[PDB]
Amino acid sequence: PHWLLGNLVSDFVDTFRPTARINSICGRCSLLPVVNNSGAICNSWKLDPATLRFPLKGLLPYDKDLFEPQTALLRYVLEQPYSRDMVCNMLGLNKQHKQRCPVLEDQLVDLVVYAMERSETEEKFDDGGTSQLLWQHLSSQLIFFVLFQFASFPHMVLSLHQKLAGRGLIKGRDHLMWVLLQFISGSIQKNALAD
Amino acid sequence: MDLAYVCEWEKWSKSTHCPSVPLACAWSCRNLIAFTMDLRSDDQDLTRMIHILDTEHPWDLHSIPSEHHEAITCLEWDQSGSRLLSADADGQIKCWSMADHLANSWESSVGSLVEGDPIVALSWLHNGVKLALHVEKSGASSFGEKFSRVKFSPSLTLFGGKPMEGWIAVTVSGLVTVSLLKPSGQVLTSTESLCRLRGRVALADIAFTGGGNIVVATADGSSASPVQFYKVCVSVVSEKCRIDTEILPSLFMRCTTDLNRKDKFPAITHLKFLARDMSEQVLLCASSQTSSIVECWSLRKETILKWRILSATNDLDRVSAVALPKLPISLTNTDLKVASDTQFYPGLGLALAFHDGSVHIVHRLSLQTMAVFYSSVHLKAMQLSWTSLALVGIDSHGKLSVLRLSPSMGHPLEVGLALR
Amino acid sequence: LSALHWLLRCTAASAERLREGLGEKQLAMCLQRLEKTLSSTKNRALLHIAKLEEASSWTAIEHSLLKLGEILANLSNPQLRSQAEQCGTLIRSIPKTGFPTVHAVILLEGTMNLTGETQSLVEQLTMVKRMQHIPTPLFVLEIWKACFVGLIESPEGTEELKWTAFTFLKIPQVLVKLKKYSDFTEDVNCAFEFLLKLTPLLDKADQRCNCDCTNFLLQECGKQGLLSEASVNNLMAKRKADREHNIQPNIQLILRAEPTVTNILKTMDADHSKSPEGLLGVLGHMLSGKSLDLLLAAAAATGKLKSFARKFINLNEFTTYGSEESTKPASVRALLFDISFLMLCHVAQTYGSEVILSESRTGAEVPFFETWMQTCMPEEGKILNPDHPCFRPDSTKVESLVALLNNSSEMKLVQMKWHEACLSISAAILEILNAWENGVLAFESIQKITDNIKGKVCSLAVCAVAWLVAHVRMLGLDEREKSLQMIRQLAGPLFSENTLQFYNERVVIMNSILERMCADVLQQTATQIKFPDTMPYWNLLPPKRPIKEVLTDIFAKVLEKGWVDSRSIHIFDTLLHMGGVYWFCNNLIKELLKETRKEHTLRAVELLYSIFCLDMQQVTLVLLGHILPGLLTDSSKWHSLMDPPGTALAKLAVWCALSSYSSASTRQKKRHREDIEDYISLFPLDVNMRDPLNRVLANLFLLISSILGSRTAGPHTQFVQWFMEECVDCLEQSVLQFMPFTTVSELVKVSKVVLAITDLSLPLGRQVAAKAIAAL
Amino acid sequence: SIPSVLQGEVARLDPKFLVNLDPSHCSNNGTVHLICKLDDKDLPSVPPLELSVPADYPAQSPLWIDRQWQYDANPFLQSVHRCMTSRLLQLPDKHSVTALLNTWAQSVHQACLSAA
Repeated sequence: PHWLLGNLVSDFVDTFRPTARINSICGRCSLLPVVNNSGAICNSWKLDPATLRFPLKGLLPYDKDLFEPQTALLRYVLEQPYSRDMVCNMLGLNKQHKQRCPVLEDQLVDLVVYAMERSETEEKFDDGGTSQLLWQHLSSQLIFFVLFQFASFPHMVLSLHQKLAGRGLIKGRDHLMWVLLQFISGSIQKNALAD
Repeated sequence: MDLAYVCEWEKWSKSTHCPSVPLACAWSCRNLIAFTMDLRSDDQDLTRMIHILDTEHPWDLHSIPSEHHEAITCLEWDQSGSRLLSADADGQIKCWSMADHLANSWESSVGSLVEGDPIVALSWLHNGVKLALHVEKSGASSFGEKFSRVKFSPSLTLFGGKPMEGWIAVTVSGLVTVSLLKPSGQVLTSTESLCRLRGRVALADIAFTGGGNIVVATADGSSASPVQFYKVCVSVVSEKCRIDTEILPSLFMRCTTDLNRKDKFPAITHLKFLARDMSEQVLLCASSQTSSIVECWSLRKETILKWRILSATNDLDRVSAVALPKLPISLTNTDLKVASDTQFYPGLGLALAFHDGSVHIVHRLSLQTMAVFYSSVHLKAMQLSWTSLALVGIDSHGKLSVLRLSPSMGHPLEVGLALR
Repeated sequence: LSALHWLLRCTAASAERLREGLGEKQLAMCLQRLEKTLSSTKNRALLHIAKLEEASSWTAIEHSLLKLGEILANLSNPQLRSQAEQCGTLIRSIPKTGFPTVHAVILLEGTMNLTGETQSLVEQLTMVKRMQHIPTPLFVLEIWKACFVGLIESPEGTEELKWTAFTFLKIPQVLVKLKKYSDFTEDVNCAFEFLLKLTPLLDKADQRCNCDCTNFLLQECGKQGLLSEASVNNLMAKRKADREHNIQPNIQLILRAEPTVTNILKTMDADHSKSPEGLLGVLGHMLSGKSLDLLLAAAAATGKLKSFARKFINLNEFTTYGSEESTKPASVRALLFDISFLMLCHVAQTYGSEVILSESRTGAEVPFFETWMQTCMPEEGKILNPDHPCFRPDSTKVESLVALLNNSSEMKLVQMKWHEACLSISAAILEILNAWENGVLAFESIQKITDNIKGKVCSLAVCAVAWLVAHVRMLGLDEREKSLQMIRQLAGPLFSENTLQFYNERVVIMNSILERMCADVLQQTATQIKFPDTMPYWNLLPPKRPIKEVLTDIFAKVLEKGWVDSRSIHIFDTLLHMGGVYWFCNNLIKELLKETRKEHTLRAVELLYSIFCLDMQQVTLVLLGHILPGLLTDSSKWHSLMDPPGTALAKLAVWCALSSYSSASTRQKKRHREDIEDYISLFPLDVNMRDPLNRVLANLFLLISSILGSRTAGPHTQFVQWFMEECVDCLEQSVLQFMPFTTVSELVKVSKVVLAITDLSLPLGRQVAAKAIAAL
Repeated sequence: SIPSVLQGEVARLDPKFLVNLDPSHCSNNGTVHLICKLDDKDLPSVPPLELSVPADYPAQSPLWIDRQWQYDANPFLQSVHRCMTSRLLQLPDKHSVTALLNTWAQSVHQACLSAA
């Protein structure tokens, strides 16, 4: 607040702490759905497409985690197979209109670097070992989200370049190149080469 | 030459009991002066305010209350006119940008910090655009012949032809720091010593070269010690900045080998490259308590590279401020001839204020005085304009004055030449 | 005074009624008015100025006080008896720890200028003793403790020699001049018993000196006359009793080597009656291990380094030219040139260059070594111009010299005029370098020329390496590679089988000189020449860390120890040279002002005075001119003028002002000679008054009067009150000569002692005192 | 030294008032400071009153240095002080010195009448 009001306003908002405490589903950050492709989305899991925050009723002083971007929920849903329509129903994507949704793009990049880390752990003790399954699902999911311009290719690639830094992530770079080959081979003729 | 206006503070002068501080001044490409002054009334933050003065405005002076805990050393506009870098003693480079595209609301979200070390030189990185003006083609009826781009390379190109924007600052220790602004809001910083022998850098300056190398000159003020030179190369290695320095040929200074009375002028007081992107010529200014000498040096090769002197003044008063021109003239021999014949003198002048009232506009190459303006108290900061027809200057009082310099320096021209 | 007497009589009568009674609140109220009157500073000052006019009523006051104290002390109260004790102490008030500053001043003078005169040190120590009022036993104890601690912490090598010479030869002369310039034997004997309690310090010292260094101290202070002989003998008995629970040590060598310094002066005035072979024998005994260093440490600690340098310089001038000779005599004269030159370079590199200078040469006949050292030898703050006119003497002689070096062995040493040769080597190796850069000379001929230089006479290698260091310092990075090889051959291991005499010792001294010449250039590029610690305090800063972190870490460690090390003194010197005075003083005062404890603030101030004694004068100009007006004028800043740091800061400012008024390192001398500033323009001001310190003091007192006179009293007003109070208390009598006379009126408008001390108490002086103290 | 407007005021005052300069306080500088008095058989003896006249005295109002502690310790001086602060609030702006002195004398008179 302003330095002249000060305590007079701040303590006032603190007395609205119990009301906000009434109107909070406890453990809402750690509750996760079971992804069904059926549609008819329950509106509990909808996030804000601008900032990945839960949409909150009122202007109360809610608990400090409810003002954070819910990346855990979105990463859990993107890691599941056939969670294509559910991510659109969460982030309000519509497919009649292309938008370049940025937080979706950053979450997809971080999903790629997480797959690269988990491929660089060993990937050789267990041949299947959930790694190549993850890379196949990443291929399919990322093809859809870059193809309809909900995310964009070159910003994704150069942000991916900025992440692959200081971890020396090199054991499964062939998989990452394969996924990029899926995008390029899918859409080289539609866009200019400078992309 | 002439005085257009003199803008003074009202009743807010008479700084008492606290001594003066050096001032900064910066004229942008758009006509906005950013400058600091020693107001010193009921607070020392009145010496930490950055005044923005639109030069057509009668008296509307905006006053950014910068949160600089020590005194502001350097101010520096962008290559455009849209951002302003300000750095003080004890680190803390702040990058002010406009708020809601108003020239009256500035706010800095981005900055660097090398704590405790005073920033002594500060510069934006070069974006690779450089053009040259051919005065002998003034009638040539096509703008491609008059102004032509000169194939300059930007330091740190990133994935395309596009330069990164960022700054490089040089501290009073040997430290140099580069901060690179991403197209996103991210900023990468790196500091590294200039050479392994860490030593005092009391004066410093930054030029750029073709090839994307920064060339930073250091001096420790003693005027009998060498003015050392370093080549800095910036790179981005795996998402982080990386600085590679290399020693260049240093120079000593004449008036120390004079051997008649060499002990005079014991302080180098100004070190300036002749223009940023003109890294081969250097203007130095040795000074005693009363007198001074400016000198121009050049790197020219034959030891392959070796600093040789061009010219020097005879003896002056103590130089209080120095302003170098910004108009990028083409500087070769035919253009010197035609700019002497048709008396075009906008890009060939430096201004030298003195500790009496006088101001001398002096030649670039052989420092012979072209004009003299007697103030009728000294200019503590001067800055020429981007077309170099007017010079702004802050005095040893609250007074801020704008002088117009005629393009032929007072020699009368027929009307067709002045028109041209 | 009469009302105080009536109040004392009221307490006496009411206490008598209390004794007869045993609610008697009359005693409580009487004592309350006593403490309420006497608690004010106005009233106690008024009683003190009332003292003078009415003598012998004070006697009745104190006798009534004594009877009051008896009758109250018999019938004590849980609260009133403490009150009566407090009021008794107040009426009497009307008419420790260690001392880190003496410690750090002694350790500073030991570390930086051993060769300084004792009078400056005695003046500084008497100053410190008068600022903070130090008893004499604790003072001399801090001197001895500082000396021994600095000896223990010294690195092995020549610094241990300098510290042994500093304790055993410089400090007794300091105590002698203190005995002159002030019952000293009883105090120094007390301090010696104080010291002899500290057995672990003395045993650590004894392990380093490998003898009973306290025995040598007590015999030395007996010789100087600080101590009586009975005191010396019972102190040595105590020390032996506490101690019970083939090479000579360095202390015996130094104490016997100082008379050899005097007698070597008096015998080599005359060139051993012009016998140069005797000179060669004596100087060859000198270059035998550590003997030169012992003589120099004794001569430096005892003030005779200047005469020693004059003697070797005059010997050098005598052996410059060539007398008419055959082969053998000239081969003695060139060796005399080498020994005198190499020992003079070693002196100038160790004890500074200013002992080599003549300081007045009537006539033009300055010697060869003085000009060579002036224009051609690298020092710490001196970088040399390789194309100065000093390095380009001729073109005639230099071709004769390159033909001389390419002839074979000199064979022509019978007449060389060695000053001309040594001045010409720079041009000679310049032409050699140009020949090698073109390619016209092979590497193998370069080896021949370097052998002809370094073989017969070693000083030629030093002159060549000096020019090579200047020339490599000017060059770029890629252009250096050839010239460094020249140093690798000039500073290489020995050329053999044609050496004159004493070759290995000249090689050892020359390797030390070339280390200290090349070190900076070989730091710029990572190059190891690997000559054989001899540079113990060199390159101390970390390579990349910003320099405020260095400053705050060293000041934190100096506070948590409580004294300043030798290494800490060297880093503080390099930071003062590097970041400048303003940055240094401002950051140390910031680190003061974020302390919150009384104990740590007082210790920090007592250390910071000694740290600022690197350049006291410039630090006072920055402190009283830039830091204090910026703290007093800024409205946001003066919350930092908190009481526990604020009283300490006011103390440090007044100690700095007094010590700068009453009135030191070579970097600081060079930098203040560099500095240009107009203090008339900096302080416009609305004795000389063109001396800048008078200008800063006048400006500061104008600021103080303006702060005291204004409204809005806050912490800054408490600061200027404290500043004026310690100006009063610290003075003997003058810094206060610059005070404006309106401050006399205003200071008792804001309250007291600044009038009752300043008046000097004449009968008319009471009238002005009582006028000012009563009237707010 | 003293601005001549104040000499003009003091030279024209009634002989009730006895205005003199304070021995204490800065003198011969911007603002000036006065300790007045009051002599009148009708009025009672009262605390002396302290005035702080600014430099550039006309076009601004002088200030009455308040001393609450001596206007305690009596009911009568309390009434003097209350009535004086009341008439001070009633005063127009940029008043003179004589307006302050006359409100002081009228305040003393009202505090005599209200008491009896």
